[PDB]
Amino acid sequence: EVQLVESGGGLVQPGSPLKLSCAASGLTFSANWLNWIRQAPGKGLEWVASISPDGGSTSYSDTVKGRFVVSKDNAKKTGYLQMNNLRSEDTAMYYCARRATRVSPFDYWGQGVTVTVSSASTKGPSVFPLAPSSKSTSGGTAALGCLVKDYFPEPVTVSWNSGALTSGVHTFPAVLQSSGLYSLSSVVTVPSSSLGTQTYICNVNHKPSNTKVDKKVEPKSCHHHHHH
Amino acid sequence: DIQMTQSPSLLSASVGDRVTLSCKASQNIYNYLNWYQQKLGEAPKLLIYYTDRLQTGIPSRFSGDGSGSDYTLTISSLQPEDVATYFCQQYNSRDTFGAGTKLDLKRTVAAPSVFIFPPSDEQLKSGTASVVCLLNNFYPREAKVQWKVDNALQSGNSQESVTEQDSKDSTYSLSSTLTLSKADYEKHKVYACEVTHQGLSSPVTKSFNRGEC
Ligand SMILES: [Cl-]
Repeated sequence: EVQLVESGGGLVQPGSPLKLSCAASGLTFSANWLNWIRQAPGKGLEWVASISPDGGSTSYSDTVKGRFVVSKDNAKKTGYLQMNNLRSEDTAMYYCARRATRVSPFDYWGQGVTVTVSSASTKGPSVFPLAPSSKSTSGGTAALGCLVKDYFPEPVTVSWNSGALTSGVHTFPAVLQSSGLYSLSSVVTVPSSSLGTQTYICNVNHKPSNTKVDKKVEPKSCHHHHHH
Repeated sequence: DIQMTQSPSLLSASVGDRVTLSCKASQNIYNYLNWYQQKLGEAPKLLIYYTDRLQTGIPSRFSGDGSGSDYTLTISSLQPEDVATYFCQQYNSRDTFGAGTKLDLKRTVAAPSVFIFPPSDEQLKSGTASVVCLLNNFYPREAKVQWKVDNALQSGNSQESVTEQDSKDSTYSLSSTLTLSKADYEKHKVYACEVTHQGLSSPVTKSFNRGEC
């Protein structure tokens, strides 16, 4: 079955270049049109560029023409998007997508990677445990999580137990702190009976600062009839 | 260019209803229109292509229709997992997409489960105290969280955010964090978050004493 996987992205100074890649399996870009489409708040989805199956033909939107270059490596079954002289207007999540012909739909899409064009410095997240306790227990369910504080720019990616835990996970939209930095929380509800035997680890990825954090979240003893 | 206009921007319904989304092009596109569905954190997913052709693997309850400049997508019996944003895309001229229509559902009232988290030792060591209040799986979306320190109502030191609507139960969750410098934190004893919601007969309070864990 078909899969498109993109790589690259992060924070870049205006004027600087960045290159994205799109690796295909289950299909070859020798028989398909590779397209690039970008998404940003207030700008919905916006077609950026394409390269023909025979690779003889490239097309670009007015806004990126002359700065962006699409290419392929049929040996690698991989496509690329070289971005040059980036402007903040270029900030977006960039998707690769395939269509069999120019009148076919985009039936397969990459997962999206983010390109942020800014003069501001990147800042990696601090990751703090939100520990389960009597105070985060309700009936037979306990809540736990991670607080991801003081990062820039967006986004941060969070998984639990390397992706093996998805049920009952809630990763919230980031908030903007008065410092210009961002913060978000990710939480899970699990059986309270599971806290003594199960390990819970939040995997936090922030591409712009090249950081990957795994934080083990462990139970705390918060039950007191009398506070000393 | 040919510009696509989608209506309405926000569409509200309930499980089992018939929903019709609108897409109008600035000029004739001769049936060259595709429909995609996108959920938060995911790539767009093809639903309908060439006006009315159902993509393989997509539920029969999705259907497309239209001609000239005016198109529609119809979902015949809304399901909880249909909550998402829907985009149309023309490919007559150079590709353009509509700005999208977001679909949300009304369901029965569901009361939040409320949880509180004391600051981390790690964070306190850095000079800051964040207290987090979680409201899990409730409906409707409107929910008021109030921070009280030694039973005095706080303002200006908290931020909250709410999840997208859940794909299976159509509820929402809400996270609120109160943040104080460690010096301000060590000035008070009891930290409480107090929750009001349609599903709660009277306010629910979860609290802890600083330093207790
Ligand atoms: Cl004290």
